[PDB]
Amino acid sequence: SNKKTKLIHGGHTTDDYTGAVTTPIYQTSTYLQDDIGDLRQGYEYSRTANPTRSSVESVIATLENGKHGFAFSSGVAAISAVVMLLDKGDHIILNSDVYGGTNRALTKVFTRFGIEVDFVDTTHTDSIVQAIRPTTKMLFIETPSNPLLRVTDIKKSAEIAKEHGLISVVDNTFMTPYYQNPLDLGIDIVLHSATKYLGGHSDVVAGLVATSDDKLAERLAFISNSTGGILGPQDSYLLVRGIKTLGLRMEQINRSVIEIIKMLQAHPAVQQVFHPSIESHLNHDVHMAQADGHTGVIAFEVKNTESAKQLIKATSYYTLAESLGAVESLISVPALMTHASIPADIRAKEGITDGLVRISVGIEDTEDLVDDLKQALDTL
Amino acid sequence: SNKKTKLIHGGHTTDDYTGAVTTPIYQTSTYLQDDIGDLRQGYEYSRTANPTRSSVESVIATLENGKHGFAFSSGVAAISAVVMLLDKGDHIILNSDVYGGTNRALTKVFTRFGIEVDFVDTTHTDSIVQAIRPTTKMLFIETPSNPLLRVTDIKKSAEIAKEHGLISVVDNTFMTPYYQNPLDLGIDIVLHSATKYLGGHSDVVAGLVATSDDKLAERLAFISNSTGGILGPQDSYLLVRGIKTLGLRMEQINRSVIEIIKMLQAHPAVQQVFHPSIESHLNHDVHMAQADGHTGVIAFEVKNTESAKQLIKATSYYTLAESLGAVESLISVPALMTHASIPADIRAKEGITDGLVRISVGIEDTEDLVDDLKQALDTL
Amino acid sequence: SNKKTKLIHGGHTTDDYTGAVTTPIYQTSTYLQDDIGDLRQGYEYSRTANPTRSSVESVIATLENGKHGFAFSSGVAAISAVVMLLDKGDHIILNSDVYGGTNRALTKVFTRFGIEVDFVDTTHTDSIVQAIRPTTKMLFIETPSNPLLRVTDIKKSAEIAKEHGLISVVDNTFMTPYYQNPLDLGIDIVLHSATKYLGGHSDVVAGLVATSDDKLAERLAFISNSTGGILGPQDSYLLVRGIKTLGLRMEQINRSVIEIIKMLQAHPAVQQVFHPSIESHLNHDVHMAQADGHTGVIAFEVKNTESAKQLIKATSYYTLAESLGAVESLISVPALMTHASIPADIRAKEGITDGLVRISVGIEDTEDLVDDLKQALDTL
Amino acid sequence: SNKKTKLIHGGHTTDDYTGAVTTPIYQTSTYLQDDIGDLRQGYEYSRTANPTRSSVESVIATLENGKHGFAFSSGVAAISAVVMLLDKGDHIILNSDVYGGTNRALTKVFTRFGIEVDFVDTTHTDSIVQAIRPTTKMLFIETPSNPLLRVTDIKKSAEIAKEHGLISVVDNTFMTPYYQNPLDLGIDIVLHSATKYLGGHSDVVAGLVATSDDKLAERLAFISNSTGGILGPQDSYLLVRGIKTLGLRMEQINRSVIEIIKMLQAHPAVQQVFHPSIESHLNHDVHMAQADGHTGVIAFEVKNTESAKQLIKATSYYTLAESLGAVESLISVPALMTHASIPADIRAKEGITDGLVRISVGIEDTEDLVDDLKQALDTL
Ligand SMILES: *Cc1c(COP(=O)(O)O)cnc(C)c1O
Ligand SMILES: *Cc1c(COP(=O)(O)O)cnc(C)c1O
Ligand SMILES: *Cc1c(COP(=O)(O)O)cnc(C)c1O
Ligand SMILES: *Cc1c(COP(=O)(O)O)cnc(C)c1O
Ligand code: NA
Ligand code: NA
Ligand code: NA
Ligand code: NA
Ligand code: NA
Ligand code: NA
Ligand code: NA
Ligand code: NA
Repeated sequence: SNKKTKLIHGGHTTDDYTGAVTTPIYQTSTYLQDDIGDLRQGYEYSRTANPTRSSVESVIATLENGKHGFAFSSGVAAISAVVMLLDKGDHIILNSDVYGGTNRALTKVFTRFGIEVDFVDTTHTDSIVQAIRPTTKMLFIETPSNPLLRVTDIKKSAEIAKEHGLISVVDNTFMTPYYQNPLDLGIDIVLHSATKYLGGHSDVVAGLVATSDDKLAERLAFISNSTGGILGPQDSYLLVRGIKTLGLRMEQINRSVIEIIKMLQAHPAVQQVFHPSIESHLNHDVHMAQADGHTGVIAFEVKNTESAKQLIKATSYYTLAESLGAVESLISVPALMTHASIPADIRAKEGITDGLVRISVGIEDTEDLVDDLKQALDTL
Repeated sequence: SNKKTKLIHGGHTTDDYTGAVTTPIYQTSTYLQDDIGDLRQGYEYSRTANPTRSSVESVIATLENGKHGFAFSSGVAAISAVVMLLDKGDHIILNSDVYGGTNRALTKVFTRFGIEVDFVDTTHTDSIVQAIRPTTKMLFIETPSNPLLRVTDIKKSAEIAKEHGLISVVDNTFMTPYYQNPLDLGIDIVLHSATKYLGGHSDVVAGLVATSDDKLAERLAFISNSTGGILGPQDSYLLVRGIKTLGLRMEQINRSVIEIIKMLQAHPAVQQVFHPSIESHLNHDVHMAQADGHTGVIAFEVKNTESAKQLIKATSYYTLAESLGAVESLISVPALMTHASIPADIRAKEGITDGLVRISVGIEDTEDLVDDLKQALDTL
Repeated sequence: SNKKTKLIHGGHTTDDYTGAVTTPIYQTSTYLQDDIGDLRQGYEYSRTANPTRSSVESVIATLENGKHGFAFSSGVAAISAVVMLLDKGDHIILNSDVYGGTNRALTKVFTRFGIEVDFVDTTHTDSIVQAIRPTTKMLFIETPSNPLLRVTDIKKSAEIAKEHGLISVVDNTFMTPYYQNPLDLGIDIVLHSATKYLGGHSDVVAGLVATSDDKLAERLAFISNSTGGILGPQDSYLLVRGIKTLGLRMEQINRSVIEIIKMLQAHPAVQQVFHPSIESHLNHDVHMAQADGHTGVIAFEVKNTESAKQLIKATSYYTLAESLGAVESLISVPALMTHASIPADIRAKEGITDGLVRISVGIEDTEDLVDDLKQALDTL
Repeated sequence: SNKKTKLIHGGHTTDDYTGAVTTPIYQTSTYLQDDIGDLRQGYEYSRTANPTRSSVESVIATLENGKHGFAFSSGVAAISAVVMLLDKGDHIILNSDVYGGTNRALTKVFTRFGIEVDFVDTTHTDSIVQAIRPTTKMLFIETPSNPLLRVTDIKKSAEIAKEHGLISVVDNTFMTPYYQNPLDLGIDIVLHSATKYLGGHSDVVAGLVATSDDKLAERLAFISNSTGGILGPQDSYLLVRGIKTLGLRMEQINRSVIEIIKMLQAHPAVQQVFHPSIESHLNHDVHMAQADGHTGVIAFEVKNTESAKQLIKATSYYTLAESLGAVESLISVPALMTHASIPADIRAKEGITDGLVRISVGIEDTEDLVDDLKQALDTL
């Protein structure tokens, strides 16, 4: 029924054989056949299918209201599998500020195989319509994006993609299926880096893909089985386990996010704040219309690099590390950690200033997170 | 010094911090940084590098006398990573009977990205010289091959590849680094499905790649980090653990292989036997010159399909399952399980007759394996 | 600072060596010594100490405001270790309705070793004072108890134990350290079956013990190392991981508990309800004074056995299984599952009627749990 | 049939449900019941029984030709469980040089519970007959013992135990079931620290117990379920996995042991050598009669402490660590590491001289181990 119940009871995460209330870990590569071609439960070779991986695939298919799930060894392996639905000469549209690893994959790997890439500002969906070529086959959208949390209208992107015969894809990592369900809005394929919120505990690298389209699912299964970027059984088990508390974790994160944003907007040492919950944020009404909560990623401007580093050193509960979606609150400086190969002038033009801080809110006590960050800002 | 010692002490498989005599399992995605960019031990994000995966990478680099190791989520993910060293328009030569999954990957995935594929009979290396085009960039060799155990001259293939400016690659799965070291013979890249002998226990799906070439290693690392088919830490740990007994397991397997072949050649219900240890086998002297033991895969002909199935049902210690390299002895019928989409007439022409049986010898007692298979053959 | 923050940042759960933000899994039995007796980080043999187990021990010591933690292979192994602080001839006082496994251990195992056991109704603490003999050495209290949730005054029990020279022990399983901290009230030893709420996910069997007493800690460490009921590293890791969400899970559980109790008290098919939050419950004010939340275990009476079974069959979200503290809501019938060896007449006298149902509230949506149970009760 | 085959195919180590060729890891605490008391496959609570633990229990029962297996969280937890078959006032006979942890348990823990302990030199079995009291209930034998490898006649001990109504117990750790089967010789209970050879890889702490006696098995199961020192599922899985190569590992170890002993006996810097394979060793013919191979533990005398430490520093392939039975060869000095609390004069009297070295032979190449140790001895 309701979402928190669906997280516990949706998907197949018990053992039919023994009744075990958690998914067994099938640390196995192959399976006894009673006769040639006769499989007991449909398993014959773990790269093709493994029952622990099937459990996590059924969870992601259920949570996104799809019919088919796929579990990959990382988020970028999920993205690579989806991009391999195309051939040389095909063209894909992505939002201009897509995740750095996606950018790297498309422009440094798949362009050598004749995939053509166009980055457009999808916050205005008519941009997509202008960029469509006769060879365009895929539309790939992240919303909200990193690190400035730009919002793209999912339902209009789905309509444009249907009209022009495109496979539509949404990277739903930042929102999770708890708050945003692209397949319900007409999107063909939804994917996640489960390394972040879904696993939730900073201890699994994994990607997840869901679809409702039988034929796209067939093509994805073929690509998974031939290029072999499969998630292993132990990581599948830890993913299933982490997803159980997704609802609780996202709601705690959202409570802290609201309070932290009030604090950041009131503080003298903070300039602009980027987050889709701010009413002045571009496409705020679009976000509210397609999601019913918020990501825990917030970006905000302090004066300069030295202020950003002082902020990191003065906080007690914000940890300096890469990734996001942990139970710990994480802090980072994009201009130094993810955008440092961009020339400084272009960085400044795109909004990645030297004092742009990104925090990923965790599940610590709201008042501790607000107070800690405020007292650190006070030292500037 | 000697090989069995190198299996135990080669590579880095202890913990420098606590002294733990086995590699810790770093079930983690990210790492504390003391200052922005300052990494304690060089780790920052597990997709890029994880200390358990690094341990298994150092083992495979040591065992193959290379300098760089890479661990992938499966054998075909290793092969896909290596093939992505090429661009559209590039051409690769493979042996004609390469593994079915490699065939599938090249001709159903990478040809859609403009990679051109030519299959040649590499048992005569001048075949390679005839097939070389101006666009050829890679030579990819399995030796011995599946299921007829055709042998290709590794050192001459390396020389041809150097002469014509080609990246040379050997799939060394069947022999393992215990018996055959392609990098010592001039090959650029060696790879393995560690799902088979290296893991040794039918419980990990994994691929491993080693090279001595700094720049190829750089390109492989970039591809691994951008397409993300990484082996997880638990599977890396189980791989490191399984490799410890590789020498013992391969020597037991080889003792049984010799005795089983004597039995098969003497038996009236058995026609041809395929294995590189038979002196009448094509390129037997080449195999003896580049390897110092034998794979545990044997193929042999019985009369027909019904005889093959009766053989499977009458054996007590040969298990019907896919894969090879287990501690259990495995049995299968290629014409029904791996080549069943080939038309029957072409199957017969290539040697995949309806009574072709493939066994993968395990580590059971030699006399039990010989006696069990002989008494099963006696029922024909 | 606050409890939800302490759950994330208390204890040592990162790797000092690599910076990994989660505790490495030291799947290892022994450790390199640089010289005889010179240990790198103090480890020499995993039964004596293992770094993953040390991580979970430091978490439980921190959460209970103790100084020493101990991790055992199960809750009853923790209890057995604590009972082995006594000698033959020593006498221990327990509350009369202590957990069945504790009862079994004391009266069927440790009485054969000369430990003398007296069960008393500790809801009136002067009962304890009457039962104290010259040979009494230990006072062992569960509060609240199973399945009728009887409450015992912890601080008065601690005072009585100090006055008469007794080791005081509280089984704090039902409340968890999130809501009740016996060591803060003068108790010598606190213990838990971490199989329940602390692990939280129905996937680890484990016990945890904390103390602030150096000499009791020394004796516990000696007993642990000599009788060897240690928790393994993988289970320690999963425990540390599950504890991160303890605060979120307990607060969700408490919201549902309050609403479910309102429903149960209003329903015509339900007679008595047992839970310390009910103001008419014995020692309700004592519970409120020593805890600041509630267990998720509730017991209530329906008419008879057939009604209880119909209740189980009509619910969609209450699962029939043993244990408690899962993310799933669990349901059971004590008279049939935990007290079925007691004669029926004594069962009825102690309150374990044939229609006594026990539910363990999970983290599903509150409205789904209330509605599901109410509609099941309506079918009676 | 033969032993190496039995290691692969004995016991239940596949999944009946999916056909998985390895035992699934049931990381679970509890199990769905279809109706109250109706268990799908007999499981209801993992402390009582877990399917991965059952798999390893069936392996040890098969390998020792028993009917019931039990898996404990460590070797000393297995020993404690067996000792808890007795009551206060009962008396147990052990060999005088029993393992230090067993000694510690009996004389520092179980004597406080009224168990009476007598240590006797069981190398002459009439010693046992002299020590039998009217209260004696158990005879507990290690053969061969640590560190001087004293041999006790198992079959005569079984006969004495039957004659006088005693439970007979053999700690079979050093020999493993591959070479010595006490239950075949009339012993009631056999136990192992699986931390050593059975796991084989220095990565599991575990104990294993087998018996053929239904009523002793019932009592052991009750003790296991009430005191709760159970092995966890991941450690059970790693045990099952390690046991597969036990035969191969023990045979390699035995080849190296024979050659190393020839070298040690010829070397001028080495005085006495202790190992049951030496024909002048006490009860050599008894060992040959009850076992058909040898332990990998060897002890030998050098001049003094400084020589022992120089030996440790000069070896390349002998690792200084505690435990034994690894794939790595291990070295230690008992007088400094296991007997350092004994006064020096009593140490010298019992044979634990300051230059007594103990090595545990691993599976490195025989010639490397012989040459390395000989060249280290040459530096004295
Ligand atoms: C509640 C629930 C649903 C509801 O799905 P929606 O389409 O979001 O309404 C589905 N499956 C399960 C198992 C549920 O518990
Ligand atoms: C024995 C040994 C070697 C030997 O390497 P080769 O090139 O095969 O001679 C290398 N490394 C280690 C750790 C060894 O033990
Ligand atoms: C908040 C916090 C505490 C506070 O402990 P109390 O005694 O409950 O106030 C202790 N340790 C850590 C790491 C904390 O974050
Ligand atoms: C070979 C074998 C046996 C033989 O047992 P013994 O009593 O030692 O002869 C038993 N079980 C299995 C499964 C075997 O393979
Ligand atoms: Na992929
Ligand atoms: Na659709
Ligand atoms: Na790959
Ligand atoms: Na080279
Ligand atoms: Na214990
Ligand atoms: Na105190
Ligand atoms: Na025990
Ligand atoms: Na017997």
